[PDB]
Amino acid sequence: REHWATRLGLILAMAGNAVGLGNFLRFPVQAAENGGGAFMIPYIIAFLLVGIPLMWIEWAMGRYGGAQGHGTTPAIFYLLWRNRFAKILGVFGLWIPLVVAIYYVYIESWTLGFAIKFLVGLVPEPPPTDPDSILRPFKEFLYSYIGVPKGDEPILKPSLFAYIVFLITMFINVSILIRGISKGIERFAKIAMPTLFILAVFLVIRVFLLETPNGTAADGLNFLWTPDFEKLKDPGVWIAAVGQIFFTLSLGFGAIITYASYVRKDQDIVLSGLTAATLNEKAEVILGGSISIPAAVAFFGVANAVAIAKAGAFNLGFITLPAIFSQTAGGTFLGFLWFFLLFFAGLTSSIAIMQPMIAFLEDELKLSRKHAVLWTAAIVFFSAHLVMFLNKSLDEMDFWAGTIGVVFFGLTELIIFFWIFGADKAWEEINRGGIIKVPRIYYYVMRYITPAFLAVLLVVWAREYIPKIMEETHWTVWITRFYIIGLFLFLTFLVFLAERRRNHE
Ligand SMILES: CCCCCCCCO[C@@H]1O[C@H](CO)[C@@H](O)[C@H](O)[C@H]1O
Ligand code: NA
Ligand code: NA
Repeated sequence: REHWATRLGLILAMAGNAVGLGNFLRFPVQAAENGGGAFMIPYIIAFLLVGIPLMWIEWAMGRYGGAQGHGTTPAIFYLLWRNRFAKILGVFGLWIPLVVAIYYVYIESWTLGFAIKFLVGLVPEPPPTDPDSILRPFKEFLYSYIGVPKGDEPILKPSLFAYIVFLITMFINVSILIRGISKGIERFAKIAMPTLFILAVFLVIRVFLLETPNGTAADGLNFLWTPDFEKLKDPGVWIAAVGQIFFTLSLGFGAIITYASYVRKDQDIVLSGLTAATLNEKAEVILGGSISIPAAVAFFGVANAVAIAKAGAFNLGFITLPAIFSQTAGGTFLGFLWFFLLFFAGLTSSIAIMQPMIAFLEDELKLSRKHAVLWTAAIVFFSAHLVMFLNKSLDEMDFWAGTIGVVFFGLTELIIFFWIFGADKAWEEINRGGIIKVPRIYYYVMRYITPAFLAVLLVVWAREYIPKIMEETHWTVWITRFYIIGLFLFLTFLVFLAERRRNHE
């Protein structure tokens, strides 16, 4: 089995797994939609009661499985709980990252396309003033790129450039993954994460210099970091905070587990896992939190910035920020640096969420790495045409896999590892080889607080929010639901074939 070559490479690869589009695009929108500082108290508590403990649990499960030649949850769940229902539940550890990859890599390809166009200066020129006259050319730029519907049909028509850039993006992902763990993912992380950190710090510094008649970047930081204890009673904020914690740390994707399956059986995971988790949170709240929101607040004020965040999920990062930059000398190049930052953040995450399918084809069906990578890329590239051409298919996949799925799977993996496998056996496995020990209080958190916290979350979610999404959406949501359900059945069939191959061997 491949292993990570160095401790630093392991940490930077895991940090690149975590640090992605969720830090720089998702977190600012989630925080702004939910009152800024009102969002941060639940967010911090969720990190301490969910993020950290599940990170350690996923590192432990992966290292445990890797020592027996298994890096994905169908086999690992079965090692922890010899029961054919364990293999079936483990399919979600292939399905969730595959479904997320199907729309994550496409969004990633937008950042590359925008980076290219901004580098070469093929960008809108606002009029030499009214905010709408500045924002509209950049809204039109995005809408022409992804092909937003101009009539009533729920149909997208991406530009030829966007389609080609998606092929290029897929090719870049493949060229890293096909070289493997140490010579591919690890080597790239050592280059990408330093670059990513420098670009982000430079953009924060540039954004901190923004000042208009409507405010300063400081006004944005006060909005994000000022507690509002009245919102501690709103379940929606807690739901939003925990969902972001899952998404930003790659928890419930089966991806941390697969990466940790390449950690040597004796090697520490307590300190390594905490460091990767801590690096992501720094990149999230310090870097991601200090670029988009302060820039938007400085130019428009809190109320307009909040409304911009609510209007869309891509408004802030693809329309508003480049528009703001356009009003400053060298703003087109700053836009390039922003989208180049997003691309590297995205790329280091998309190789991580495609590796589980690769590891399954290698570990369980005994495919060569070459064939495993090429077939995985083929499945993602083909399936992505649904997200490219059907309006709101992206949203449907992000909900079932990237929102509900991750939380459900995090509770599932905790119950399997800490209740069924055994809390004391799980606790020993986490701490074995640790440079540090997990604090004893966290044994009680993992066994009792974390599962109850999530169970309550999922119940209030399913009762007071989800029904709207099962009765109000447009009929085309069933196209995406049908397809991703078919993907689950396809992956279940592959697990079945892996069973019969081991039976026959
Ligand atoms: C979910 C499945 C999505 C497949 C969408 C592929 C649609 C390709 O679209 C085709 O592109 C042509 C290029 O000449 C255009 O004339 C038309 O839009 C269509 O014929
Ligand atoms: Na993240
Ligand atoms: Na990343």
